[PDB]
Amino acid sequence: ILESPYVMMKKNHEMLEGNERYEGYCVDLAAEIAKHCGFKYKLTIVGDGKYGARDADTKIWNGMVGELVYGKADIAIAPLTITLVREEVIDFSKPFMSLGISIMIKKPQKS
Amino acid sequence: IFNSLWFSLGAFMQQGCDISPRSLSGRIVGGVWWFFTLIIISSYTANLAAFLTVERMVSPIESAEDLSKQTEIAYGTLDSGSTKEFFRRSKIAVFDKMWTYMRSAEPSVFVRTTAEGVARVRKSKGKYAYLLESTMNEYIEQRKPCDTMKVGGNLDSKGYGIATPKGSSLGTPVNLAVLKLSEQGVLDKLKNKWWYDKGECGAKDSGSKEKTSALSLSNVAGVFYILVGGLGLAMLVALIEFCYKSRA
Amino acid sequence: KPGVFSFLDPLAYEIWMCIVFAYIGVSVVLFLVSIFNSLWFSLGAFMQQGCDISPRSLSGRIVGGVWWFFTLIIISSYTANLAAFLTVERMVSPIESAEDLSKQTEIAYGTLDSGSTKEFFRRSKIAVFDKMWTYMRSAEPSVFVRTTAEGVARVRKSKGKYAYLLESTMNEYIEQRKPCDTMKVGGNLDSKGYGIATPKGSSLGTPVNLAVLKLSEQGVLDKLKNKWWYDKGECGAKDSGSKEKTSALS
Amino acid sequence: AFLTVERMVSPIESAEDLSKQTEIAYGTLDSGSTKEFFRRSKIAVFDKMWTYMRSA
Ligand SMILES: O=c1[nH]c2cc(C(F)(F)F)c(N3CCOCC3)cc2n(CP(=O)(O)O)c1=O
Repeated sequence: ILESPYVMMKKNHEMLEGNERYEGYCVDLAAEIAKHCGFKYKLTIVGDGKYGARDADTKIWNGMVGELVYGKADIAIAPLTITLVREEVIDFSKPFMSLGISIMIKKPQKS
Repeated sequence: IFNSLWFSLGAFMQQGCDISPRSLSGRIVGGVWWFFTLIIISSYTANLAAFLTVERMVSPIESAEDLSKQTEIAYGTLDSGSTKEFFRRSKIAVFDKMWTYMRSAEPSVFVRTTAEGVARVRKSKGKYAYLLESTMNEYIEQRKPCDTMKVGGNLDSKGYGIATPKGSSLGTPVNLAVLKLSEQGVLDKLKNKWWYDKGECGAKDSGSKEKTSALSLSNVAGVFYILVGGLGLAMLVALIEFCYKSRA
Repeated sequence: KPGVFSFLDPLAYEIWMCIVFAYIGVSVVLFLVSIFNSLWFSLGAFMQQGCDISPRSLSGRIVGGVWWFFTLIIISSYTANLAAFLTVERMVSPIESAEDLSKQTEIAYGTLDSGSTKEFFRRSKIAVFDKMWTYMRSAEPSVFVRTTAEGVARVRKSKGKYAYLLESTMNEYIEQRKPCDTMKVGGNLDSKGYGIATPKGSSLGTPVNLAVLKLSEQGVLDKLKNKWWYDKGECGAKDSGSKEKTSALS
Repeated sequence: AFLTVERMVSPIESAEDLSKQTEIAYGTLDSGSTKEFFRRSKIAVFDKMWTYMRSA
């Protein structure tokens, strides 16, 4: 997915083409994976922009999830939450970033 | 028209009145005045004590439980998404109370977009807390105007992980790469990078807001100004009095 | 802590500077109405209400009147503030970010003498943690301790002189323990996760995995964490927190 | 400080007050329908209380 900071366009992205157009945390991480497993690769953006969900009716996965199940995508590298329902349809790696629900509030500046 | 006015000025300055040869007349007024100013200054001091005390009683929230204990500050999540479903499915009494609350509270705490929620927080001036994914919260906190901040520990566990189609040969070696990058800690280097090195505010900036202290100069300094000003009036009156020493 | 410095707590030192200077400023003015006897007589003003040796007001008594209102407001504010200390009696934490421990030198800090953690600092490339490592290696007597129990000992003996790193859940688990003197501060330095382990190629693997995620989403894990920790806790945090309202006077 | 700390204290008027405190111990008969009522209880307050007595 196209999400900051994990994924960002170059301000002059038109000047670049291919993977260079994108930039971010996940991008560099992808470079890391490129080092450890040695591979050429192309970054690709999901169309709907959805993380992916199986509608109960058609029972068709959409989003990146569908892109994996339907062979559209070779590998997914994104802030993709692990879930049991997604666990059985695709194979996650071990988590690389613990995280959770959190409290955002105004900063208490004195006057 | 001035001399005993000056004497009353010699009364407020100290307790209240004297010189009067046993009662006489208005010395009893001196007593009543003493009683008077006594009462008022007492009440004043008590009042200021009330301000500082009530001020100290207040505490910043550091757990959602604090939200459960209050109502002055509205709180909620995105109108849709896994987050609300967490509370809805939650069986913990705190989270259950919170979910029942948000379901009951009107106007509804839910917002269409995360950005809209950020606006509802920033504009409520602390009267509306919001809840969202921790990493997202940290990523926003470094954003301008740096007016908002995350507080407390994470309510629950989740973890992003690399995804591959099942049975792919890449899977295991990639996961190995994950573990390697974790053990090396380079991932954290990246974390300090994009969340801070790219950040709009410093990591140590959060510590710039001090802590408790004890009485700033400000409030009393407001009295320092009227003090020095009173001295200036005293000087002006002094010199004009010398001018009457010349004129008269 | 007492030691005179405790006495000045209600009002800030800068304000003391300003009140002294304002006072001598009051003193020097008095001579003009009439300066060694001006400072003396001003001392005769502060000593009692304020001023006297002027014809009624003239342009002198007014100074002492404003002075009187002034000192009155000061003592009033003083009393209010001190009472405010005597009310809530909140207890500030010495530190926040782990970085602060690096920034200061007043309080020693260290870890278990052997284990993965020590390596984690020894192998850390982050400048903060590096500074922490060179620190912990440099200082003697060694911050390192042979056992976690030894860390408990040095901490309980520390009386705030020393701090000790360790596994988070273990730390909180100690926090539940008596005398509940212990408390954790700051977030985790680094992500980690205990997990179920199975022999390689075991058939049980995948079902175990699905079972783990299923139990996790049901909150059963968090529920049990609420159980074996806080519910079993020797010292309830808000329980012990609700109970602290004494008095008397040193 | 004396008068203030004095007024802050309040008499108990709900078991919830006990649930929120610990300084004053509380309990029931060692056996009987009441204890069963607490162990069978599903209300969060009573559940907290029974949980408290369970280990105290
Ligand atoms: O795998 C998932 N990973 C997700 C990662 C993120 C982000 F934090 F942005 F990385 C978010 N957002 C939260 C902040 O607002 C923008 C979207 C949603 C995700 N969802 C959908 P959910 O059901 O709403 O959690 C997933 O399913």
